[PDB]
Amino acid sequence: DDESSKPCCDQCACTKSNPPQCRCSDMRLNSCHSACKSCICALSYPAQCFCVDITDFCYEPCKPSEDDKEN
Repeated sequence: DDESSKPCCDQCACTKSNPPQCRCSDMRLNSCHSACKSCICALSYPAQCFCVDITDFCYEPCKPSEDDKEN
């Protein structure tokens, strides 16, 4: 029922490694969620944040619900 916490992604990227490394949702103009143990955040306005946590599959794009939304 809590599909709002489901981890997602936006800007995905992988580093040359073996296995390859992969961090995503690099920057955030607000804050993170419950999928970044090592998240950095600057309590300011406009707020600033980052997620250095890494995975091996790069989560899937965000913006649940239908498909696109803005464009």
